[PDB]
Amino acid sequence: XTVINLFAPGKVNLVEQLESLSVTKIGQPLAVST
Amino acid sequence: XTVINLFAPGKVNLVEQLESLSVTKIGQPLAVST
Amino acid sequence: LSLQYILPKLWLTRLAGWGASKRAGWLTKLVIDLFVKYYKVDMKEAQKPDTASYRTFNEFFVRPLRDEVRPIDTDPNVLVMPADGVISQLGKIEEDKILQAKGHNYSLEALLAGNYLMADLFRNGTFVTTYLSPRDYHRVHMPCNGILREMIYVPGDLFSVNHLTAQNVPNLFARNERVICLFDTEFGPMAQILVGATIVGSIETVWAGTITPPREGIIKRWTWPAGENDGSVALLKGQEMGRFKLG
Amino acid sequence: MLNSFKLSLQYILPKLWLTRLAGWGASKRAGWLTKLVIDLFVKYYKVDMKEAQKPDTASYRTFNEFFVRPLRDEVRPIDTDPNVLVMPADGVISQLGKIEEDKILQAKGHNYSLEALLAGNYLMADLFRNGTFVTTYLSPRDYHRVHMPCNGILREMIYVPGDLFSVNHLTAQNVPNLFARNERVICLFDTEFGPMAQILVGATIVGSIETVWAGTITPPREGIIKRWTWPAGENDGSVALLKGQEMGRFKLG
Ligand SMILES: CCCCCCCCCCCCO[C@@H]1O[C@H](CO)[C@@H](O[C@H]2O[C@H](CO)[C@@H](O)[C@H](O)[C@H]2O)[C@H](O)[C@H]1O
Repeated sequence: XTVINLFAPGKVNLVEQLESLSVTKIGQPLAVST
Repeated sequence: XTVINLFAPGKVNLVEQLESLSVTKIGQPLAVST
Repeated sequence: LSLQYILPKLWLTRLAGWGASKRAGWLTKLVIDLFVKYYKVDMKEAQKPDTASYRTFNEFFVRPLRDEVRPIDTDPNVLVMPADGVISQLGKIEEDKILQAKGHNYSLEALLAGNYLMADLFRNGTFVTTYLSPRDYHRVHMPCNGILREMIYVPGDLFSVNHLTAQNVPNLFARNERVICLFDTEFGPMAQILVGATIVGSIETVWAGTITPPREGIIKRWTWPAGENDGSVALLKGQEMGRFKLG
Repeated sequence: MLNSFKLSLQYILPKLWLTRLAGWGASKRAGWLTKLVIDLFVKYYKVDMKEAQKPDTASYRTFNEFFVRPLRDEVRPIDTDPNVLVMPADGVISQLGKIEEDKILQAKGHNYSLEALLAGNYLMADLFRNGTFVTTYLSPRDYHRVHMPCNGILREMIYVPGDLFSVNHLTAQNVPNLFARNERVICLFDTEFGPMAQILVGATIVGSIETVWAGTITPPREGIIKRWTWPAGENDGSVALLKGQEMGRFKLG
């Protein structure tokens, strides 16, 4: 296994199509700066 | 079981006759202000 | 020593806690009588010396004493012993280092579960480790007047906490389940840390009741305000502040 | 309240003895038997060996060598927008979204404390109150190394002792504080997007955690919280990693 990321308030937006059971691949987009 | 006390530096002196395996009773002397 | 690592210490603790909480009349009384026999308990010191007087074994384990048998020293410059038993170790905290036994040190920061700001209060200070046995009174009393500021529940193991394990198990007091209490006093900031052991795994304070069980596996911190504020908690020298029981 | 054999096993099984036993076996150079276990694992979990640098299961001298097998660079291209934080691990999203004050979702309906995840470190909890979280779940079939979502200066690492519960829908729904009570390593970085935590949480059998700067953190299991600090990035002794670079991994033991 498990990896948990924490980001500061107001700093990133999660990619909007990601939800529970979305496939993850190293290097694919996870979030964007605000 | 076990009770551990911590005191800040220079605040108390342990009563001098206490050492490993000294009998303790609630209310007896343990330490004195400096 | 090998047993300490193999034995299901927590299963045994839970089992004993279940039995010691039962109002089981004659059977309760039998276990208490056998315990009193085996461990040479002085029932003369108890408020209720009659072993039938206790409805559960835990009621007996935490039996109150008669005031007169533990006179509280009267010099307001004297800090008093918090618990009946023996000194395990005591003296100076050598920077971050506390003596567990000859040849075994442990970290002040590790004892305080990584709380480096609370470790800073006590670097190069003084420590006292009291060992309470099955025969001893199992409540713990204030060494001086104190305002409660901070309590930290720390999860951990339930190693036995005797002179053999003190000599052989690294970080025994920093890895065993425990409650850290931090007070303001006249003699500066003061910690009173209640560390559990196999079977004797239950820890109470007078202000929060039973902290454990249940065992939820996380660090919990509570704070209280400075003296003379609403929700403030203040205790007197020699007053009860907590206890140990089975489970 | 819930009457489940499987949940009972989580509490009954000597999870640590099993983890040690498996770690012992996974470190052995056992030739044909090593290769057999790897082939059976690859078959049963549908591993894509095409993605590995060494796709041949005979190339691995121990099971752990295989479990931590590297991939071909080309197969995980790092997004190039410097405004894009990338996935740190192959697997699935477990949960993600807003940290509701101190509250993180472990499963639908089931919360846990940010302070509890961070072992009572209220000052590090304050950095992330009302912030954002992502929980990635890595399975036996996945690549088992973990990479940076962005450039970071390492400031803080905390080893936290704990249990080795399994991680699945039953444990996520039924074991309170699953990720806050399981053995784990907390890493805190300065980034362009402010402070960022990347926490590596172990599970039954997959109990070993490494970082690239400190090697194997666990085992051995010494029962205490350990904290390390590093200075700001302008200073001698600082540690710096790039977006997509390896920062740690998991293995058996
Ligand atoms: C959890 C995954 C499980 C993976 C499979 C585990 C199987 C465990 C089997 C236990 C026995 C294997 O233990 C292994 O024995 C072989 C003997 O052939 C040794 O093999 C080693 O030494 C011998 C000579 O002494 C050499 O010929 C050999 O080239 C070398 O690699 C290993 O040093 C030892 O690790």
